[PDB]
Amino acid sequence: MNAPPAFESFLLFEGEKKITINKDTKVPNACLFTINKEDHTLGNIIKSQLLKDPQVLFAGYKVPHPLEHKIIIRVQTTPDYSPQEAFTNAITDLISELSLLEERFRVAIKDKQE
Amino acid sequence: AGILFEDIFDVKDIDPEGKKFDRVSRLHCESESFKMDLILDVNIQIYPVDLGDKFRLVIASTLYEDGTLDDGEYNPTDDRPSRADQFEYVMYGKVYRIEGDETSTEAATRLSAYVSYGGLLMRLQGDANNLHGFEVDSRVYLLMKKLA
Amino acid sequence: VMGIVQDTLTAVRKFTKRDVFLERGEVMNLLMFLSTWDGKVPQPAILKPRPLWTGKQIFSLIIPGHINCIRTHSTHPDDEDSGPYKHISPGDTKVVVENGELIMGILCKKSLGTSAGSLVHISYLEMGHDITRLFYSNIQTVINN
Amino acid sequence: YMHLPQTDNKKKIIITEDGEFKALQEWILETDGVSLMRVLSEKDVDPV
Amino acid sequence: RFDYTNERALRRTLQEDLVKDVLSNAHIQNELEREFERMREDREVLRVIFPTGDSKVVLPCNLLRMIWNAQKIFHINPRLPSDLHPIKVVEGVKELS
Repeated sequence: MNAPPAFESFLLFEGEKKITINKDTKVPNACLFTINKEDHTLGNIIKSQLLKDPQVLFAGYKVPHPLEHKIIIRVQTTPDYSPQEAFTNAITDLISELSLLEERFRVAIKDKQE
Repeated sequence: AGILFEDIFDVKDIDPEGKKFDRVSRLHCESESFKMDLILDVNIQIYPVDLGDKFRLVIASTLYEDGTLDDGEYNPTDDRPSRADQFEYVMYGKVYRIEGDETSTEAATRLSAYVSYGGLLMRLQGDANNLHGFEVDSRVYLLMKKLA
Repeated sequence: VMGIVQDTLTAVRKFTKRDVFLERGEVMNLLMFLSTWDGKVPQPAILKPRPLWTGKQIFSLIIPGHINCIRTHSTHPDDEDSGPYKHISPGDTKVVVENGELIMGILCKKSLGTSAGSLVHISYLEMGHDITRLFYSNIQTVINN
Repeated sequence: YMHLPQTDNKKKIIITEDGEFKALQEWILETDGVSLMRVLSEKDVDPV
Repeated sequence: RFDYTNERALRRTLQEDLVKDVLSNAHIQNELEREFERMREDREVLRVIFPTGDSKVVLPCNLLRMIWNAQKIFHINPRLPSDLHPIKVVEGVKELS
């Protein structure tokens, strides 16, 4: 009766945004990203990539509830480096990593194929 | 210079009561000069240790060696003051009790200080003249390094 | 009558042992699941060679306000109290909570369970009732994760 | 039945000259049935 | 009892302004003796009411925990002497009661 539609797990119906920004007030230079209609597949990547940055203090993510398809990521940087720019830099480094991985996988497959 | 205790120690017993915990061992040590019995708990997998090993212990209120208080926050990017990083294995916690041999009328002759580093404890027996630096409910650091 | 029970309580025990340690990222992940966290990562119990947090320190973050509690673990050897090492407890018994920070000892039914003078009992009697609710929720969430 | 108690509830407890309580074992009698009035009336039976 | 004949332990526990007034001003001494006598007859009443030495009893406020909270909230150092006149405690507890 109440089983949610399967497509709901990733689609965005009209009335919500993919990203919303919230400035945490507890500690200065902190942000609370609220990526929507995603899951651990992205949260783990984002946490791992952010944690590698030398100039970011805190980085983590949580799903508020497994049934609700939402994730919250908190990032705290030094007082000279906005969290939004850290997020963007992490994403760009990620894109470069995945493009390089795809290219090298192509090379490996071509080499294996005679 | 913020150093609350300077002494060289030697370890005789790795764990007299047995291997209670896998990754922790209770070192029993005494000094060479001050004659100060020392009990201490130390991570093993992170930092190997065996019998007959000579090290020098240091306990300071701050690692900055400038007198300025740290206020107890984690800041890996604040390495500018060149904290006491010479020593090889560092741990951090607060003292919680200070027993002694005080009588009703006589001042203490031997002061025993207990400290808790998030579970890993010590016991520092010795003369009161060597332990007056400690004050109950005060944050302190532990410092370690091997000697030839 | 409220009490930590099932996976949380056993996981609390295995999380409060001395042997347990946490890397940086694990500590960030655990702190994320808290709700009353002030937002300041506490100083790690271990600095060099690499930062390791102790589970007792995270639990100390979980405790609200400034609670003062003293309870004995289930497997407390009766000989410890009379003999030396009374306040050292080589078996890590004799749970002591000072200024709302966990100092030593593993937690079990006799400390977080449905028992008189339990840690949750003192939390209710001292801080209030809302803070106790936050305490319960924080314990369950962080220990599960 | 005749048996020395072990639990402190039924054991003789009194104030010593030093003021410290001392766990003193004294014989007690448990009887099936009740004849409480005559039992109290009987000699060498503590009425207290 | 709160003995004060030796006077050196009392010096260690308290401050000089306090110990000078305690070793003199015999009204204070008599007040402490009266408190001890009240405590003695209190102990007698406890022994009468509670046989079997059952010292476990249910009361509203956990006094030991309250004192511990006071200690670790005001950072009181047990080693150093305190500044707390015993008569202050006497009329304090009386007024509270």
